[PDB]
Amino acid sequence: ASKLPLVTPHTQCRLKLLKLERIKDYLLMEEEFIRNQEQMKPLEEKQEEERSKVDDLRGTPMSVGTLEEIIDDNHAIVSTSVGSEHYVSILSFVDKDLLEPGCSVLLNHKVHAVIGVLMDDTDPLVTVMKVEKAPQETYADIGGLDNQIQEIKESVELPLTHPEYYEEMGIKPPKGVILYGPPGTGKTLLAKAVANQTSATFLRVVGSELIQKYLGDGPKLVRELFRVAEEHAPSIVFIDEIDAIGTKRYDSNSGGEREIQRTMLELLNQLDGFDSRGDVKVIMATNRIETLDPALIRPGRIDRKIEFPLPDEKTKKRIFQIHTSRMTLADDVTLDDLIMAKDDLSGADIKAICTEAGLMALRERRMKVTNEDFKKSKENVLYK
Amino acid sequence: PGRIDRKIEFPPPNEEARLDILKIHSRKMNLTRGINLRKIAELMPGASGAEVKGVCTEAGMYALRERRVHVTQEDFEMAVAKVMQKDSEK
Amino acid sequence: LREELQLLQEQGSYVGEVVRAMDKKKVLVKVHPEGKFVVDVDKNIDINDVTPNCRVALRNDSYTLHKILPNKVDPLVSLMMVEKVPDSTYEMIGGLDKQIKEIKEVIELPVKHPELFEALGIAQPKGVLLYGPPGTGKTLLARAVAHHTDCTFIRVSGSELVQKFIGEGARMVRELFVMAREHAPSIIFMDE
Amino acid sequence: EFLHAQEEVKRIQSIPLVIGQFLEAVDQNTAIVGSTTGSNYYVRILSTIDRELLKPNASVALHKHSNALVDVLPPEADSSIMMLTSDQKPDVMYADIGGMDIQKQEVREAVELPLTHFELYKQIGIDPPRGVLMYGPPGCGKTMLAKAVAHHTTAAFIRVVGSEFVQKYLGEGPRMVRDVFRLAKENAPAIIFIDEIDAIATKRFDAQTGADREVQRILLELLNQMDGFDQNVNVKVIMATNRADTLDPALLRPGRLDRKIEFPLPDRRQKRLIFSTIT
Amino acid sequence: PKNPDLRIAQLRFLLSLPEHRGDAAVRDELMAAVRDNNMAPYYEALCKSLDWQIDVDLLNKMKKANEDELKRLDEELEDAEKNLGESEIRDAMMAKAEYLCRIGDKEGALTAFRKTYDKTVALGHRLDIVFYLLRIGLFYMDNDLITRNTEKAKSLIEEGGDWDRRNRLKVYQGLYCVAIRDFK
Amino acid sequence: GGRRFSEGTSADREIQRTLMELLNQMDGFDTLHRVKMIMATNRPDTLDPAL
Ligand SMILES: Nc1ncnc2c1ncn2[C@@H]1O[C@H](COP(=O)(O)OP(=O)(O)OP(=O)(O)O)[C@@H](O)[C@H]1O
Ligand SMILES: Nc1ncnc2c1ncn2[C@@H]1O[C@H](COP(=O)(O)OP(=O)(O)OP(=O)(O)O)[C@@H](O)[C@H]1O
Ligand SMILES: Nc1ncnc2c1ncn2[C@@H]1O[C@H](COP(=O)(O)OP(=O)(O)O)[C@@H](O)[C@H]1O
Ligand SMILES: [Mg+2]
Ligand SMILES: [Mg+2]
Repeated sequence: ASKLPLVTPHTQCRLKLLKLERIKDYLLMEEEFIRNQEQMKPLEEKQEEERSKVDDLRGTPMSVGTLEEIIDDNHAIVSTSVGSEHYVSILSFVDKDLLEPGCSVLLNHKVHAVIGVLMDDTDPLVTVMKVEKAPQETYADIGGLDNQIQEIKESVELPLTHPEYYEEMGIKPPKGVILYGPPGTGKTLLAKAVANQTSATFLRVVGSELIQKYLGDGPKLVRELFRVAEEHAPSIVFIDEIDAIGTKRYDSNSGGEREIQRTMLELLNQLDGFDSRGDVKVIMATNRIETLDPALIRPGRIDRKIEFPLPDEKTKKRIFQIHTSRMTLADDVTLDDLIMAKDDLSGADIKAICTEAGLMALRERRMKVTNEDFKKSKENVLYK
Repeated sequence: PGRIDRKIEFPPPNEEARLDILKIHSRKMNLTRGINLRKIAELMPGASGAEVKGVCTEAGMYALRERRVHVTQEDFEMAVAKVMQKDSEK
Repeated sequence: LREELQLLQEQGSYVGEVVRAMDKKKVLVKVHPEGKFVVDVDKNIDINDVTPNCRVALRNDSYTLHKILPNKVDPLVSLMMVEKVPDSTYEMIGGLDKQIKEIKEVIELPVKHPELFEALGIAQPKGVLLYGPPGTGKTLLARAVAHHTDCTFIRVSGSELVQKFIGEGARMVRELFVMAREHAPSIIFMDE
Repeated sequence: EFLHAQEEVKRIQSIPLVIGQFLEAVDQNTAIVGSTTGSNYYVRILSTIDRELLKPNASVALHKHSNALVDVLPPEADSSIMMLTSDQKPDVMYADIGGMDIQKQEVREAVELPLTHFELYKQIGIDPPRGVLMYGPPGCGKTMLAKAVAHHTTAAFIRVVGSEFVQKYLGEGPRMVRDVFRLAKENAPAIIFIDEIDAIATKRFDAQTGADREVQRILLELLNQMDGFDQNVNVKVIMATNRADTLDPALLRPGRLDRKIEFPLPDRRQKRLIFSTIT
Repeated sequence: PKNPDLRIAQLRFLLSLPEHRGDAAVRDELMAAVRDNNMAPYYEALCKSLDWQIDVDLLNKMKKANEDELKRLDEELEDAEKNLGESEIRDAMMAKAEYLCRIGDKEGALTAFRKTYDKTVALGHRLDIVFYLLRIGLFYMDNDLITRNTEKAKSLIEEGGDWDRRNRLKVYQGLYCVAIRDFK
Repeated sequence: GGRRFSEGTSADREIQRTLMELLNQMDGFDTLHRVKMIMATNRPDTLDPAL
């Protein structure tokens, strides 16, 4: 286990032949030395004799306690499950490295002495915020942007996959990325494509669910979000609809607007605190960009600012090609009449027409979609 | 428009639809032969589908307060005039 | 009969709650309000028979596993038992024939026949909005559709007696999904 | 020789006996009880007990050391007992309540008329109401009308104040709930009256204090125990409050509370009837 | 359907047992027999009747009409399963088994009623099936098959009030208790 | 005394239980006889209308 990290010839050289035949000697000499221990000092099996000596030391009732401090000369103050805490001693088979204050431990039943530590069963909010599998199709599903698709790879993907281009330039990659535009133009859609591609752990939270009902519970949730993001890996934090922290007021929140503010001051810390940050990228998305605090959008916390426009009439035709790809489209229809139906129909409007027109076919058990399906589709989707 | 897949409107019931709600709810009442529920459903000018059980459960109280064991057709028309009175209250 | 004068002098057995097992024939059991205990199992008990979140018997002198104690409740079951939705069916629907046809195309069909949309190549729908004046049967129609295709009809109201079965604090609402993806063909319902 | 040991086994029942409560049985002759020390146990039986005297929620007897089933008991509660009926009626007649023509008539139809004339509700089939919730502004005869019902009744009347379930010790309260309805079961076709449910049934909770974790377990008992009825027992629950805002709609579901009575404030027509009765 | 079906059973009594009165009863029953697709219940009633030598073309136009309703079930059972409702194969012929109860004998009824008895999850269709089992149990005088399903009827009414399913039911024991000599 | 609340903090949960015990022992199901009560306040603005 981690015996030798050197592989660098990568050929049929004598050096790769010599190095591993050196390691062949260090292994067998280690083997033949430790072989002579049980030959001259048998004295136990060592497979279970020292084990059953431990297993007869620690009792069959094994109470679970909780650390709260450590004094280094193998005794520490531990909390029982009731609340009455003790000052027991700590053993030597206890591998004194995984002991943090608050970690679950194993005590004795008689003298409550610290026998072992316990693996934590975590967590019912880490698994809430951690995206398990890749969501959907690739960047080829998007179509039409082609300018900001380059921009997001520039800040997130290319820093991860090619960490050579920045070093030869002697530079650090840009920190923050915000995505803004009219509603339904594909802000959330592009973040799915990043979650498709990347190898980093991907964390997602809506901006609406940052606000809480108890005092101080809001800023506590932000402090433990970036705790989780740092303690895994290179990671991506995606915050969606962050204008919703300020626009809507809810009566569940006990503090008024001056509790929203204290939540935003904690988030304003976590992006550009004085603590050593690490490898955590932040992606943010909104549609009301003029509402939120400009202290949060300054360079240093967010570097790249990406605007999404409404789809153009030659890029609209690309979108109809995408969402009507795998459907049995009857040749009655002409897509160009559907393009300029609304002068400013979003990309979300196109998928809303294409799905609803398919639902009109299943009312009549058909398999192909005719023209009058789309004729009564836009009456149903758009005009109400 | 991409968010909600289908929106469904529920109208208040008309004369043909106020009738069968009475028909399904009157299954567990003890009825008297010869009632003409069609006349009863026309007395309610479309309240909702919730006052129908508001009437038919209360029609048993009229037959109980005069100690009967069968619900008669004059108990319902006595019951409509009380439930639609609270329609005329606020 | 004479043995009962002697055997009843034996002390009682504790009852517990298995969280989950680990290596070398040991499990993790909590007692009433008493702390979590790491105990061993007896020879007459299989490990894979020990379900997580299942009661057991437990001796008290050595805390040895005794016998599996059955099936207490699901917390999803106790949640619906608190709310007591008025269980309905199609046979008590009065004059809503066109809405039943609409609600089946969105919910009933993409369970019994998910292949039928791949033949059209459109995404299967997810969300339904019902509207109209109050008292026109929004709840009974939604309860019936879950009843007739074997769905776990879950309604959330944002209460706090409900709260102790979802989680201890539930800083999100999204912790509801852990019970929901365990009763996989489920339906979430929300009031006004 | 068998009859010698047949009586010999009952030495275990002698004096120093503790009290638990039956929960269920695994099998023949072995069961699960919960002690009044709070902790549950997996216990053995004594064979002379008729098993078919068990489980509504049966108060049992347990050995003080070996802790197994010993004996089944007549029911019991400390709070309250049974409204001692001699010097306990608050002697208000119906005639003292002037100008309450709707509500005196309508509380009759849900409380004591299904108490006596039970079969008409069975024969017509109109599903008699399980409990009733009465409310309104303070000083409208909420407590007064309950006095007059408890004077002209023929059934047992159980009268509790709804701020006494919060005992100091843990588990006392949920025991205090479940033996009220057990006492309303064993005694009679009785009537439960609970006042100031705002002391128990609120909306917001907080699972960090302990004083609020207990109250959460208070409500889940009576919400459970009102579901343990089967239309056959004549146990009616009258409940009166001052603020209907601060109540959980989990408590107002059909099956638990279907009848709601407001006591509006009288204006002129019911006003002059009050002046006649008082003066 | 089984709703005009008891008058047939009285008219078969009107045919045979009045011995001299055997002419207008074999006319008006045949007025109902060789229409409305009746095939099975009258072969021996033809043997109790006269010759009626050419009934073969009278049968062939009706056993074909038996098949035409039979094959449109056979043209329904594959379209109702491709896009399934609530087992619309069964749900179609849960109404058309009572036709096949009238047209065929009990066998096409008994395997399709017990089929659709496991279909519906509310008793409002179940308990109407049981009334159909009772009414054929009177024609073939199945005095042992009525003993089962009457309890299986009566076990269903208690949830709900179901007085049109109870007061109608009291008529069926009333005509059965007077069929047997039990007048009190 | 207080008024009541729409239940802001967790402290005044169990004060209103202490308050509703007081209101019942005055005039609920008891001949409140020979027991007189005298109360004083600087401002009665913050008192429960049930009191
Ligand atoms: N340019 C586009 N190319 C392909 N699909 C698109 C495009 N724009 C929108 N869509 C479709 O619209 C749907 C919704 O897009 P998305 O929600 O990402 O827009 P949005 O701006 O994030 O919405 P909101 O403003 O509500 O957050 C997506 O499922 C996507 O399929
Ligand atoms: N006919 C009447 N109607 C209403 N109130 C009356 C009548 N006769 C007397 N009262 C007065 O109303 C007072 C209040 O009685 P009661 O306590 O039942 O009211 P309440 O609604 O319970 O008020 P609270 O809930 O605040 O105690 C009685 O003390 C009595 O003095
Ligand atoms: N169309 C209907 N058919 C039968 N009963 C109905 C109908 N509409 C309402 N009800 C009655 O209304 C009650 C259900 O309330 P509901 O109307 O579903 O609430 P909502 O206002 O949310 O729709 C049931 O008790 C039911 O008896
Ligand atoms: Mg979006
Ligand atoms: Mg009062």
